[PDB]
Amino acid sequence: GPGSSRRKWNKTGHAVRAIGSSLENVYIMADKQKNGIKANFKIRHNVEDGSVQLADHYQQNTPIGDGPVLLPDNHYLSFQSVLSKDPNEKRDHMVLLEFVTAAGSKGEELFTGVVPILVELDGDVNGHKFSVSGEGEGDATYGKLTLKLICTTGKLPVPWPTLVTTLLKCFARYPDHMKQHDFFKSAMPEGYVQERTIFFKDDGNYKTRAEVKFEGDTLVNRIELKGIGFKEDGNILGHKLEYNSRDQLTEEQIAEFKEAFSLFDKDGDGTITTKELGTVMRSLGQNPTEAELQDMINEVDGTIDFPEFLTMMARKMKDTDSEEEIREAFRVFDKDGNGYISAAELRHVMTNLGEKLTDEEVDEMIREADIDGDGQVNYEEFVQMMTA
Ligand SMILES: [Ca+2]
Ligand SMILES: [Ca+2]
Ligand SMILES: [Cl-]
Repeated sequence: GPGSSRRKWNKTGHAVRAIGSSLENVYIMADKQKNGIKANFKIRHNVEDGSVQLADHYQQNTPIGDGPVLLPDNHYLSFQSVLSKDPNEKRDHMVLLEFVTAAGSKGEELFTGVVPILVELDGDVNGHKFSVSGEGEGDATYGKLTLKLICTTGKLPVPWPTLVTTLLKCFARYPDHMKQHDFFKSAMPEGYVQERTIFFKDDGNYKTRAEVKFEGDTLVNRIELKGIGFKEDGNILGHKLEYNSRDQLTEEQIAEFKEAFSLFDKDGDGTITTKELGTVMRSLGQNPTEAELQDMINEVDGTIDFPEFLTMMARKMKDTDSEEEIREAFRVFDKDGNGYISAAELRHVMTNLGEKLTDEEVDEMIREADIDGDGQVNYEEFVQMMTA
C-alpha cells in the first residue's frame, strides 16, 4: 500500500533531481565572412513564483577594423556568475563576479596581469530610460572578472539578472595553446563589436550593441541597449525575478578557494596539477572519495584551471533538495505545465525512465500523494512526497 508508493515517489524524484544554476556553456562558432564569431545560447532566469523565464540570446562579434585577428575552431566557453550586494551601497546596484574558461599575439600580452575595467550602458526599455555605470578588474590568468555596477538614473526599470550577459569574454581563461584560438584578446587593443538580440519568452526583447576595447590601460565596455514588446505586468518590468540563489558560491568562499588554489600554482599559471586536487580540496575542509576525485579529474580531459576548480566546488554544496531543484523536478512530471500531475503524465515518466509499473501501481501513487482528493498531484502535494 502507502509505503511502497511513497518510496516510488521519493526514489524516482531523487533520480530526476540528481540530473544536475550559476553555470552555463556557450558554443562559439567561427563566422568566416565578417571575420568574427557568433553564438546562440539560452539563459534560464528563476522567477519568484517558482517558474522560469527563458532568455534566448543570439550574438555576433566583429573586430573594430582592421588587419590580423585570426579565427578559432568552434569551442565552448563555460561561465559561472556570482551576484551579490554591497551592504554599504544605498543606490540600486549589482556586484557581479564571473569565472570563464575555454574547453576544446600582441593582444594576449595585454591580459597577463590585473586589468582595470570601465562599463557603461545606456538603456531604453519600453521608453523607460536608464544608465548603468560600472567599474572593476579582470584577471584572465584566473578567468576572472569582477564588477560593481550602479544605476545612475535611480531605480533600474528591469531586473539586474537580465543585464548580466550584456554587462567581457576577453577575460576568459584559454588553456595551453587554445590561445591561437582566442578571438577576444587578439582583437585588442582596437577591440571588437559585440551585438545581441535577446528574446524573453512570452515577453519582450533586447538589442544591444557594445564596443569592448582599450582606452589607455583601461578595458572599456560601452553599451547601447533598446527593449520593446515587454509586459508592464510581466516578469521583467514587474521585477518578478530572483536576484540570487541560496546555494550559490560566496564572495568570501571564493577568496579562500583562490588563495588555496594559488598556493599550489607553482608556475604562476593559474593552473594546478591533477594530482594536487585532493590536497587542495582537503585544505578547504572537504573530504572527497578516492573515485569521486577521479571523476572530477577525468571530466577535466593534465592540469586544472581556476574556473574549472570553482565549478567542482560549486557542484558540492549545490543543495540536493532545493526549493528550485524540486520545482524543476515538478516540471519533468507535469509535461503540459498546467500545474497538476495526472495519472497519464506519471505513467509517461515511469515508462520513459524504465520504471516498470502497472496501472494499479500508478493509481496508488497518485492516491497516496493526492491530499485534496481531486485525482491529481499539485505542487505542494508533490513536495510532500519529495521530502524526507
Ligand atoms: Ca499536467
Ligand atoms: Ca490533488
Ligand atoms: Cl538574460
